[PDB]
Amino acid sequence: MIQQETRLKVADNSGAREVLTIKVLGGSGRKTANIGDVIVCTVKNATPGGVVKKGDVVKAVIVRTKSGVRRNDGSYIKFDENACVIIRDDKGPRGTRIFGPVARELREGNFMKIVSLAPEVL
Amino acid sequence: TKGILGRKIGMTQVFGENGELIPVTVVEAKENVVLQKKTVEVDGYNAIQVGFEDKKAYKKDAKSNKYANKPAEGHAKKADAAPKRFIREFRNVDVDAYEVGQEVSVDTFVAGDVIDVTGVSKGKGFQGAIKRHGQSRGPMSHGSHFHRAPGSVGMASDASRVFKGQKMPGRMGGNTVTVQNLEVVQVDTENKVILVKGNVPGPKKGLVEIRTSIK
Amino acid sequence: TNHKLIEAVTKSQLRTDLPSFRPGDTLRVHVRIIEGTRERIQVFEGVVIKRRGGGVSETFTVRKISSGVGVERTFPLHTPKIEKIEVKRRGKVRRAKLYYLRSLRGKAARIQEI
Amino acid sequence: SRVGKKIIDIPSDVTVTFDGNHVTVKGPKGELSRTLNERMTFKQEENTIEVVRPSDSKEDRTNHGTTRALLNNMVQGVSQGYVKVLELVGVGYRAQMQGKDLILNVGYSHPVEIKAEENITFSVEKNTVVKVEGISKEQVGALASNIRSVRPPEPYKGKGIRYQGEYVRRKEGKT
RNA sequence: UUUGGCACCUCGAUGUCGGCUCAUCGCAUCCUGGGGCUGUAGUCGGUCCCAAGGGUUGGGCUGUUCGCCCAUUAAAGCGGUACGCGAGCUGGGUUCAGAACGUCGUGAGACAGUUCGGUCCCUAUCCGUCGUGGGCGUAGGAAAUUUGAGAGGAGCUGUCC
RNA sequence: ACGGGAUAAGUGCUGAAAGCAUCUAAGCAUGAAGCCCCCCUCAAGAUGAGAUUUCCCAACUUCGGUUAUAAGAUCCCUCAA
Repeated sequence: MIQQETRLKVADNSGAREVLTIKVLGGSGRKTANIGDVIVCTVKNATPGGVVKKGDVVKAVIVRTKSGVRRNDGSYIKFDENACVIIRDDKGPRGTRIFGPVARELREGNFMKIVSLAPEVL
Repeated sequence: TKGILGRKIGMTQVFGENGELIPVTVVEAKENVVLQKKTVEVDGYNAIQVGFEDKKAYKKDAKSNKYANKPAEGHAKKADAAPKRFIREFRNVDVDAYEVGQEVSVDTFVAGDVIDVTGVSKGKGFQGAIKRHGQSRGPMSHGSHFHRAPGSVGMASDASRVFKGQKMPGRMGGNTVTVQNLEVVQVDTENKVILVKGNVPGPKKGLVEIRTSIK
Repeated sequence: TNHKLIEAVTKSQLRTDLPSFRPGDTLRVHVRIIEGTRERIQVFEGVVIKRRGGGVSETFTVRKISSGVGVERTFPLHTPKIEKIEVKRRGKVRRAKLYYLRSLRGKAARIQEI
Repeated sequence: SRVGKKIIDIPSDVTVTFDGNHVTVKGPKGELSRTLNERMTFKQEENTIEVVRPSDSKEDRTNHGTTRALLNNMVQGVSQGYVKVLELVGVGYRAQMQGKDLILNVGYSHPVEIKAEENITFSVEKNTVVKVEGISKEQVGALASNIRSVRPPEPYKGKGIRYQGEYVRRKEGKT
């Protein structure tokens, strides 16, 4: 279950360290979201140095929720935390040394870029 | 066109093509026989009458209803048949196609078709209104006394009354549903069930009346 | 039947070649990732959490740390989309399910042999 | 509301017979029936006629002119041909002829197609001299006056369905 | 649908602004929809008309009415109904008795100039609405299936190809 | 979801007044999450009480009235979709 007013981690090297959410865009009245989606958020802890610094508005994309998913396979993928990653109105991220695992359900997301940028993908 | 009756037994899942998981429902239609053949000028509307399941026959001290009665048999014997237990009609379908005394088979349909199921809700009892209707409740703290019940009931003293069409509480019950545009999956003919994509109204061993959809 | 009627059907779609075990084990799983290009296989390796009642419903789950990152996979036990499976190893467990290991990492997440 | 200089309505070799309230265009080219009116009693002595004007009421004298000009349209079109000449242009989006039909690569989702008409001669001389030969003004004058509106000449470029006596204008092309 | 004026009903009581939950009607329409039209090539901006069928966020900051802001959204409407609804909820607020400050008052005390705090009763008789049965009748009697007079419900969107 | 219509807004089209002409005072079409049909549910207490099929039929006997009676019901009882 993901909602706004929720603390999300990053897994890139842009200059952020932790964020939380303002919104879950989409449609009028849209509440919640999971992996494969675009959000806005703001940084309550920034990495010293880096581009993106604390107290700043940002967009981002979902990865590897603990509300993992189930596919047309009839089968399931879960994690033990969540994380986000920050973008540049282009499906192009700022930090470019992505850590940790990521899903496969974002090729459709057209972050194939990011997937090639990624470690192991699932 | 191509209606049929049965009862529902269970839900399952299937790896269809593409390794694709599909939840499904099993439907034991059986001994589905014609028991009359209505008409447009005889009985006012060109249509048919159908029975599903045979049962025990005429007997004595019929303290229950596994058996039949005199006119039950007297209707069952117009055509050559047995004591049914569930009987309905169909106006959608062609009838001159059909022939009284038939036992229309599960193989009439094929996997990969469109269907508008009809059955009944289960029914639950006497229910508050956030259950019976999609009403979101009121507080449970900050010193409240308005937890599940509703609030307003209508307008002010102007219109000193309470309109009909309210969504007050009441009896949550089995009742008619016409599901639409569903999928046929595999047409057994040995045990003679069908499998259908997803769920349907009603509890187990209930009843279903299916037919070809259109749109 | 009135009662065996389901399995009477669905043993058809069922699969048979698969081995037997009990969770608490160390496993490898060759799986037919069908991307837009090909039907490329890969192997997952993991540790079996659980699996529940029979039929198509027989269905199971494993755990694996990616990058210090606990990840889980949870699969139908009779899908076609497995290539193959290996019991890489086993372990002396006492549950039937293994949720007290969804938290722990490392020698914390230590496992016995057979 | 000024129409009454011509109220003659003389027939031709085409015969204006009756079918009750109906009235039939017959003769060399005819067999098209249509009701003139109820009070407007029409009559042909040998080969001349004119709509009787009984009482010249508001309705009656308007119906005089209806029946007069409409039978004139009949003896014009079913006898000779209600023939109306026009041209065509469609530019960039591939508006292409198909003989008795057309296609546009409007290039939507799907390029979209066009067709011809029935009982009216769409006589194409060179694919931009199209004669529309029919029988009357109310319907086929409506055809001739609606084919211009089917795809009319849009001003700031000038592509669309034009008469022989039509033109293209422009617009203050300011987004 | 403003501020008012008149003092008819109600002071042997018609007892509370807000907000909550529910609604429900309009249109002088915010979105969608259509058309036309411009200092509109379409968009644009804008315009006129048709349009009410439906729909019309979530937070922060003021009891405050209120507005201002942060993000969205197709929009984030205007109104009416005892300023819609308290014998359905809270009462934040105001009004109660305490207390404090500032001002005025010889003073008792007042102001409002503020502030802290400060008790919201009811076994539903009738109508009415949600459902549930009983009774009786339908020129013969019983079982089952039925036509439907009509009544109600339903219709929002945006996106990729 | 529509699909139709009739329609609007409207939009293209001949006539006599008011001696030309022209997008409802007759056309044509049109077209709106408007209407109507489109679909779904309830519906013969619909005091009019519909319709079909089946079954019954008092021996007595104005077949009234009777014991009865049959088609049939329920009383009672074991249960729950």
